[PDB]
Amino acid sequence: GELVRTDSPNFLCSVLPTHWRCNKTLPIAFKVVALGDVPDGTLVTVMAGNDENYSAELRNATAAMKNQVARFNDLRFVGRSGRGKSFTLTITVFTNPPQVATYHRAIKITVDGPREPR
DNA sequence: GAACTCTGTGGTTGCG
DNA sequence: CCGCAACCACAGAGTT
Repeated sequence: GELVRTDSPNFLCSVLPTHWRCNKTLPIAFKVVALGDVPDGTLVTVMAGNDENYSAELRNATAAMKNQVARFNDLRFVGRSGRGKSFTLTITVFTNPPQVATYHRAIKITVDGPREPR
């Protein structure tokens, strides 16, 4: 599906909603794509940091690279990012040595998530 | 049946 | 004083 470029010329990840509700399933399945070669089985995790929150509590943030793609099963953000602020996520691919791909200011996570005006 | 899970609406409220 | 954008609670309807 939709893909965005990361900090690294070797990895591309799915595009994430601009604003999403904590502990709620994502509208798409987050995936990480490897252009170079990554042997199957290789682990990939994702961390979501912020100026305020340092590494938001996540759910299901670890996947294994199957045929150049690490399909995350129902990844979820439990920690909030702070009024008006977003999460930058770090993609770490555990090959030797570990490679890293950062997806700057990707998604804001609030208790309500996007809501109809009042 | 109890105990979750999910998603929307209502009550509040600092900070512009 | 107004409102947005957040937080907190919890109701209703499904699930496990």
